[PDB]
Amino acid sequence: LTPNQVNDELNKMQAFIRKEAEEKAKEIQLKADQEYEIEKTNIVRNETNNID
Amino acid sequence: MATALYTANDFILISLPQNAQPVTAPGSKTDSWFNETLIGGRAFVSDFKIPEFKIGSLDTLIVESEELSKVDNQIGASIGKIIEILQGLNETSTNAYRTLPINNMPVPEYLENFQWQTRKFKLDKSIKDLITLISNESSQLDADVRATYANYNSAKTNLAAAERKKTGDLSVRSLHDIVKPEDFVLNSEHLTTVLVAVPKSLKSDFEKSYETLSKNVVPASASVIAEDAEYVLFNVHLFKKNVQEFTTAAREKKFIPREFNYSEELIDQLKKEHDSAASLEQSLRVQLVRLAKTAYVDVFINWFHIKALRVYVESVLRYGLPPHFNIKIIAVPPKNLSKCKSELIDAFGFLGGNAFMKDKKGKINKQDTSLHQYASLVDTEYEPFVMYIINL
Amino acid sequence: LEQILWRVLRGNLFFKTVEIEQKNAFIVFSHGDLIIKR
Repeated sequence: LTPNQVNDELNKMQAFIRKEAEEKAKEIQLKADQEYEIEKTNIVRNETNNID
Repeated sequence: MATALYTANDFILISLPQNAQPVTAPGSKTDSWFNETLIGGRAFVSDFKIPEFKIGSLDTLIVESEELSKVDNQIGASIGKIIEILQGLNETSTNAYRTLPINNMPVPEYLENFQWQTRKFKLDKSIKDLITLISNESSQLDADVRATYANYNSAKTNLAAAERKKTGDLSVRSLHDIVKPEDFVLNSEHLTTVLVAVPKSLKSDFEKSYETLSKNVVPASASVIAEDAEYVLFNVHLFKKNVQEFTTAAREKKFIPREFNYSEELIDQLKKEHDSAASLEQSLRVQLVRLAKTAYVDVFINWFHIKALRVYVESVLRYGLPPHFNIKIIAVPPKNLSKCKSELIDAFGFLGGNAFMKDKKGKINKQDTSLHQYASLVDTEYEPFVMYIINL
Repeated sequence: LEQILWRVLRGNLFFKTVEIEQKNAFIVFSHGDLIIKR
């Protein structure tokens, strides 16, 4: 029934709302280059094997 | 409070941000407010901060907080079970193993120097696998001491079963420790051995009626070869066919007949069973003492690391922004946690909110429901900041 | 009591608001987009 608890709750909810999106974007940006590098290596390996 | 706390000091784990201040001292640090503004001026503050772990989202932090609270309660019950198992052996009194140095260092010095140091843990992995591995290691350590105590109870039950065959009332006991080659002859089918248990008052009636008790008896056998606390043991030699008439006259005489046969394997197995049960219980107690001590130490270290990780996860989940906070452990004296809990809760109660703060002191636990634990999955007490009650 | 149960079972990760209606009470909560299941 106090405004300071709602202001502190919104002030924590904003930082948690930003930290969740940053925590997801760091994971997706961490995995995407490794997956693209793995597929880019495998396709070149299969193409070199077919060429030989 | 605690089931294993007799004369041990109490500690309160509190967590707050690095930019917070109390309500009874504006413009002062929390360390100076805890040291100087403490109740009675004897409040001891120690470092309890640890390194931050990788967090993916709040959904994994809520499940890690609930699993950290359930693993903290299971580790707290497993520490009290190993403490009660070690106290039941008579190896630790009510003023030892609760107020002495554990891990080769004191509780305040080891708790102040606890900076997330482990020998099987890492700082780059998930905290859920470390908390589940610590809870599984503490549960296996308590289960090993419980299995050793159950094996010691089975060895004590085997020794108590061998104690009834070793001596006592002549109803199930057989003579296997006072047998000789001059009182029981079983080398031929003509003569045999029959035991007759008679009372102290009926000794003259059994000695006088021993010749008329059955036909084909051996005289001069009325002697006290064994003695009990409710009857006397006598030896009588006769044929196998006269055992029915001697047992019928012994049952009609109000005597107690004993069925015994001359055999060395029965006395050898009867003595070897009591010797193997006594050696098995004697080895099981010595193994259960060291297993209970090592399981108590590993359950204490795993309970401390699980309590620090649960306090950091509860402070990070309850606090939100910023990600870093000031987490420390305050050492309080015995019978003084109510004033420090009411002063710390009243001073730090305005940080969370004015509608969720209430006056409370100490830690009151119950058998129907453990209160004052700060559970995030079950119904319990809640405060504006992170507050944990630990009773040693 | 719902705000006390939500604060005791979820911490300070929600909003406590009340609106008068015609009786009924208008409530509104705020949280993350990935915590809709919890």
